[PDB]
Order: sequence, then C-alpha cells, then structure tokens
Amino acid sequence: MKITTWNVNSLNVRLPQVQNLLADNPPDILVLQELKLDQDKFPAAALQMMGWHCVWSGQKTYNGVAIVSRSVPQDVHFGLPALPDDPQRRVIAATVSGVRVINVYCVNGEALDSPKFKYKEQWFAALTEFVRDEMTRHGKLVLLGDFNIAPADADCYDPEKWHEKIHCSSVERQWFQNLLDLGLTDSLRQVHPEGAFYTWFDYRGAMFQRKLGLRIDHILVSPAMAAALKDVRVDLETRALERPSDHAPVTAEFDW
Ligand SMILES: O=P([O-])(O)O
Ligand SMILES: [Mg+2]
Ligand code: NA
Ligand code: NA
Repeated sequence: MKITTWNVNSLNVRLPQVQNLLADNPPDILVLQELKLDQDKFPAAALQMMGWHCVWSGQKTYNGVAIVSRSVPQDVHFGLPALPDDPQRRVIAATVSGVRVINVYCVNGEALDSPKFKYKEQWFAALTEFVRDEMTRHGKLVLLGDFNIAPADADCYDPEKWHEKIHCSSVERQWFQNLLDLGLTDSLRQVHPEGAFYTWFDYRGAMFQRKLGLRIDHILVSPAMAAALKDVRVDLETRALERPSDHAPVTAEFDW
C-alpha cells in the first residue's frame, strides 16, 4: 500500500500535476492540503472521471483538505470535536481499505508573537484529543499532512537562523512530540534516522535549487502500520517541475 501527502498550494494551480501523479505509478491514497478552493469549486469531475473517489472540505481562498483514493472512503469525518466551530478547513478523516486516514493542514502560526501562534497552540491541543480518541478504535491509523513543524534541527536548514523561530521552536516541537506520545511513529525517521529530508523549500531566493528547506510534511503511523513500513520518500521529481508547489509530496510504502 502506498500513501502520499501533498500540500499543493492551490489545487486550481496544481491540478495537472495531481492528475499526472495519479496517472503514472499512482499511490493507493493521496491526501491534499491547501486546496484553496471553496467546497463547490473542488475539481471532483476531473479526478472522479479518472477513476478516483474524492472526499474534501474546502472554503474560499484559504486552507482546504482532500482525500483521494481508488477505494471508496468510509465513515468520513470533518473537523475537530474539541474545536467544533472553527471555520478553517484543516482536518478530514476517513477509513480507506481498512486504514484510518487523518489528513491535516496544520496551523502555520506565522510568528511566535502572532495571535495566530495562540491559535496554533489551541488547534494542536484539539488535534491531539481527536487523534487520541481515533486511535482507540483503529489499529491501522495514519495521521499525515503539513504539520508546519520541523521536529528537530536536522529538519531546519541552517538551524541557528531558525533558533526559536516559527516551525522550529522548542514549544512547537513539544506539540509534535505530544502526537508521537499518543503511540505514533514519525515514519520517515524510522526508515531514515539520519540526514536532511526537507519537504518545503521557499519560492523566495530559489531555495529548492539551493537544497535549503524544512521537513514539515510528515506521515505518523500506528504500530501495526510501522511494522509493515517499507520506505518513506520525498518526491523531489514533482518539486523539480516547472511551476511547482513549494512543498514536495511525501510517500510512505507498506509491505505485508
Ligand atoms: O485565515 P486567516 O485570514 O486568519 O489567515
Ligand atoms: Mg501555500
Ligand atoms: Na498564507
Ligand atoms: Na526522494
């Protein structure tokens, strides 16, 4: 089984690339963040007509998350029970081929002194509660997406420049640890304990061409999935395309 997560930085813009990714060596499940499309503007026909089932949660301009799979997604769930009236479209879950898939587009946070950083804190607390509950029922569970958190200094290029800055702060790293502490494994680091595996590269300054990025897109797995884990890779071919998303897809492959 292959599961890919990709922050597409607008699905309107990236649709042809999503289509090309589904057409050649496709994953079994592709989850998307930053649709940036209202619910009724999601290109459902374009993907469905390719033989893919889609569930999604969109809003105008911002955010937006989708799950795309050749299996029909079951028991679809939207949002966070502990933050039930947040209008921001950031969490969608569904059971796909017996695996509980929770797709997140986590709060960026902006800056440690931004009011959006307090939002980030409360939002992560709410996510932890939902994930903890979901894990009591599904032995095969995958929590994946753009976490907007770089777990350790190997995940932030030039770590001295990012010392207690957004994405790379000690407190953000604690929020990421709180998810692992539920009984989940950072899949990429199980397979590749050492080395840079950046998933986001700023468009400004040609950072992708300079190899300078953050590892903020992750695939967190329950033990039953960890035991079956074969590889985790960052799809830099897709990031190297003309007019790319600033994030690269990340794929985990499971082998039983
Ligand atoms: O969705 P924002 O406008 O609060 O960033
Ligand atoms: Mg973006
Ligand atoms: Na933004
Ligand atoms: Na790669």
